[PDB]
Amino acid sequence: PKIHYRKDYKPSGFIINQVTLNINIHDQETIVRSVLDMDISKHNVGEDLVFDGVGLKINEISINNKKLVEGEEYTYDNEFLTIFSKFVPKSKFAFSSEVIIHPETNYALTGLYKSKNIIVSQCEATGFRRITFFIDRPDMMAKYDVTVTADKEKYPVLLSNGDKVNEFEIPGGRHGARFNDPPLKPCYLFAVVAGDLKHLSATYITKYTKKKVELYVFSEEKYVSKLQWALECLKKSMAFDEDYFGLEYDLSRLNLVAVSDFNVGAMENKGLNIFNANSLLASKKNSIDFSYARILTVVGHEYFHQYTGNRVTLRDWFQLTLKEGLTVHRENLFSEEMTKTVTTRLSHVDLLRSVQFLEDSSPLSHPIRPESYVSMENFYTTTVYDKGSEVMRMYLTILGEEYYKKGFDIYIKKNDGNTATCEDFNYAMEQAYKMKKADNSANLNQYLLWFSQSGTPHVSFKYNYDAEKKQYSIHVNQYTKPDENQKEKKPLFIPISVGLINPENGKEMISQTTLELTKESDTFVFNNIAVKPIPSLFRGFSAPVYIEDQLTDEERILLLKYDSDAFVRYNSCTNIYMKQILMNYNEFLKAKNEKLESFQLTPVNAQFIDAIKYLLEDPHADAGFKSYIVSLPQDRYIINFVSNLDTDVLADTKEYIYKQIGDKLNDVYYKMFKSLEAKADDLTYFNDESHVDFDQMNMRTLRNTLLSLLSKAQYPNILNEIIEHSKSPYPSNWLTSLSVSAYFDKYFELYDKTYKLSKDDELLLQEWLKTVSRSDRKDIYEILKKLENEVLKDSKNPNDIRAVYLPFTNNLRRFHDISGKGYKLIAEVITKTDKFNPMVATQLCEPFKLWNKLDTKRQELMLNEMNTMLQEPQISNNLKEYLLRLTNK
Ligand SMILES: O=C(N[C@@H](C(=O)NO)c1ccc(-c2cc(F)c(F)c(F)c2)cc1)C1CCOCC1
Ligand SMILES: [Mg+2]
Ligand SMILES: [Mg+2]
Ligand SMILES: [Mg+2]
Ligand SMILES: [Mg+2]
Ligand SMILES: [Zn+2]
Repeated sequence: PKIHYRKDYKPSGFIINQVTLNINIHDQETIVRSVLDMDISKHNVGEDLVFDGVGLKINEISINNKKLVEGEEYTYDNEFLTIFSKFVPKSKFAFSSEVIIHPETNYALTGLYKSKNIIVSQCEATGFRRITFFIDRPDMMAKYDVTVTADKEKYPVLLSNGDKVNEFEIPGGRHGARFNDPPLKPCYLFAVVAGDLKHLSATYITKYTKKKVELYVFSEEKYVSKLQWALECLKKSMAFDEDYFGLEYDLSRLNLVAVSDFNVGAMENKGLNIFNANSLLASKKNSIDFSYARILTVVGHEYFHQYTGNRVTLRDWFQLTLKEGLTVHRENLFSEEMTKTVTTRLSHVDLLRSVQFLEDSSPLSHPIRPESYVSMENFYTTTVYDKGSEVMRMYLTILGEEYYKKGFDIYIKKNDGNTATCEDFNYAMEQAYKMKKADNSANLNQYLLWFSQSGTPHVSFKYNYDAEKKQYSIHVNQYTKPDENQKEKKPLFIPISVGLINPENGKEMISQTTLELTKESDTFVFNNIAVKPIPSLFRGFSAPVYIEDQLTDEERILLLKYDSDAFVRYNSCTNIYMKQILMNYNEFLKAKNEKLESFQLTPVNAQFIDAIKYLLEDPHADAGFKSYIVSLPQDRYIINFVSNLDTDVLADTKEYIYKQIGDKLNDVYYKMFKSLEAKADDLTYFNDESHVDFDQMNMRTLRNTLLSLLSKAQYPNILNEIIEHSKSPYPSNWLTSLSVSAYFDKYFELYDKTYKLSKDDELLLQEWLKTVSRSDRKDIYEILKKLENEVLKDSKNPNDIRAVYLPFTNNLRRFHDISGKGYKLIAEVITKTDKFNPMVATQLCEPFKLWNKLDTKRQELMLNEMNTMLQEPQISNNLKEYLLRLTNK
């Protein structure tokens, strides 16, 4: 079980300068011939030449056109090809090989595989070695010359990286295309695609050099009408990188390709980006609203990689967050600017503080730059991506836009065309910091702890105001809990964006201010503060931390109503909810533990409910924001605050609080649901696939949120509204009608209707599956069994499997049934999936991540299933490594 250590990085004893490939796709096998033009590096010490090569069938191998013979000159063990040093040349040489691989049966979707009728590759992180022999690490940079041949009727469209330089006919109904890609690249950016693809195309003219760039977006013929939004998003992405960062695309063509079978969202192969269909294809008739923001962010994300990851690449895989954290940060800047809605930033924070905070307090906790790995396929985590992005975003907060842009350009100009490490980025930012501080002794050495230290900091506050002195103080403390990675945690460089709100008129009392907390604690003093303020802390969520604001609910309400910052208003609301949840949770727990015949519950703060009404009734307030304030905090956010969480008692707690608020506000909810209809469901642009209105989508989100609240409440005659909603042309609406109808006798009527609307579009059917999976149904186990037998069957499509099972696992009452039947069901699915796709099997483990946070009976039930999975003789390396770490074994 080999463990790779970050401290152990050493350059290769070899160099690969040129790769020349011939990939010949046939009915039952694919033959791959490769010539590697190689050299001996300055670091060479006469070692054996060892290539990565996994699952390859050797037809022959040769060095300088002399055939090597197995046993005497090389060994191959299905993982490593070892050529004994005595047979390795001591200057430039050519290594060649011919191997056979089998994309048709490659269900793990790594290396070269078949997705429906499309042949496609996925080489990040170490999948290139599943295609041919190589020294498969990102610092082995080479030029590529790639020829693909295939049956012309089955596979008329052939793509790889670089320029297509020849197209030719082959006897027996075949044809070939040659692609030459002269700029150096790492092998994880190699891609090839063959299929009967249809496309939309456009020409983009770059801002400064005025280069013509051809843009192509591809899919199977059936879905070619779902490609338009993606092409628009690509145009938008190019413009943003030009306008914000001054960066233009350097190649003459960019291809985007949708495939049905994909382990993740998309992949940034140079000039040839490959997408999960659910993150590239949409139409207003056949997609829910979420698809539109999804496609925007994922097209943007892969485009921004062309600089951050492709032109500046990675020295080694421990630097992953350097390209992923930075590209998520660039993706988020882009998405905020395109959507112009405050909920975009809020949604990022909501994700981080639920899913990533849970990971960071689990046995899986790691820093954004880990010290070791076993499985690279297990390294692509919300910590590396989303905490990485918040760490990349803090540089912008600290430096401000002008010096951030200066520092970023330093990074690009200094590292363009090369590999890089996290230190290279910190160094570029540090140079800008020196300039900003007018102080060449200033440094960001402490900032590096954000890369190495695991766990979420807790930042807490105390205040003091002297009315005679007009002097205000904010005392701040930071603390990170020790974990298995560091016994002693050090203080971080924490930027705290703050305002001070005058509680009498709601106005700002100071200019924009970012406190730089660099010690365990500090006191920040403000003079000439005319009245005692309410502090507005961590505006924009300015650091990835647990915020303990120590404000009263009266103070939080004032901020919720009158503060200028969307995040602090949302966080203030969040904190009011959490105080209530923790209080009611323990009142319910106590009643349970003590077997009480009667007891009391503390009601929801009535002034809080008044503030929600006030905001809801304000026509100038944002519909997206409104949808957040009527929703309780995510279960996975709440669990970070409760030990031995009894999920039944939490379910009862949430139910009580929702009922309290609905008992006061349901008539308001209904009135709004009706008044929002005209603008929310406006059909003016329903047949214009390039017109996307994020505000209007937020109005639909608000309506569908309100409808859910009124349905759960059995508001008088709401079923009438539900039935009319099922007739809406928008899938977000008519799928909503299915899940809110769970509380009525018409659920299976709506089940059949919406199935019939969904079944003939692959992606829509998957959205229907999710809607069913997440339905609040007492018979949800019987329903899941029906989906398995009637719709899912033995599909190996990850989208299908994830759609059926993951939403169900968020069902607090049912997934966590005290019998353990839900844990048993998901473990059976994990073990089944692990036989053919270990990466997705590990994704399906996600519900188990919080296992040691639950009540002791459920900890035991979850642990039993994980140990049962660990005992399967045929368990994959991925799944074994993951469960071993998760169960602290
Ligand atoms: O699709 C996503 N991430 C991919 C990415 O960063 N694209 O630029 C991504 C790509 C490949 C992998 C990956 C890693 C492996 F080790 C592996 F075997 C594999 F098949 C894919 C994981 C995530 C996320 C979801 C969509 O928005 C971007 C984040
Ligand atoms: Mg094989
Ligand atoms: Mg422009
Ligand atoms: Mg994203
Ligand atoms: Mg299918
Ligand atoms: Zn990425």
